[PDB]
Amino acid sequence: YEEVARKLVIIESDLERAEERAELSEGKCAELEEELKTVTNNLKSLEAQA
Amino acid sequence: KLEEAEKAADESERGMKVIESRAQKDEEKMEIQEIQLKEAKHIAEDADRK
Repeated sequence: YEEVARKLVIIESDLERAEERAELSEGKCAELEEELKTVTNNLKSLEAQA
Repeated sequence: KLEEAEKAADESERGMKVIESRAQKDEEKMEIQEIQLKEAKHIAEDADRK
C-alpha cells in the first residue's frame, strides 16, 4: 500500500508539477494567445492601414 | 480405596483445574490472538483494499 500509495504520491507530485506545467504552459498559451490576438488584431488593423 | 479413588478424582481434578485454567488461558489467548488475527488480517485486507 505504501509502495503503491507513495507511487501515487510521487506520480501525483509529478502530476501536480505536470499540471502546474500545464497551467504555466496554458498561462503562456493564453498569454501568447492574447498577444497573438493583440498582434493579429494589430496585423489586421495594419493590413487595413497598409 | 475411597481415599485413592477420591484422591485420583481430587488430583485429576487439580490436574484438570491447572489444564482447564490453562485451557481458559489458551482459550482467552487464542480468542485474543484470533480477534487480533482477524483484525491484523482485516488491517491487511483493509491495507490490501487500500
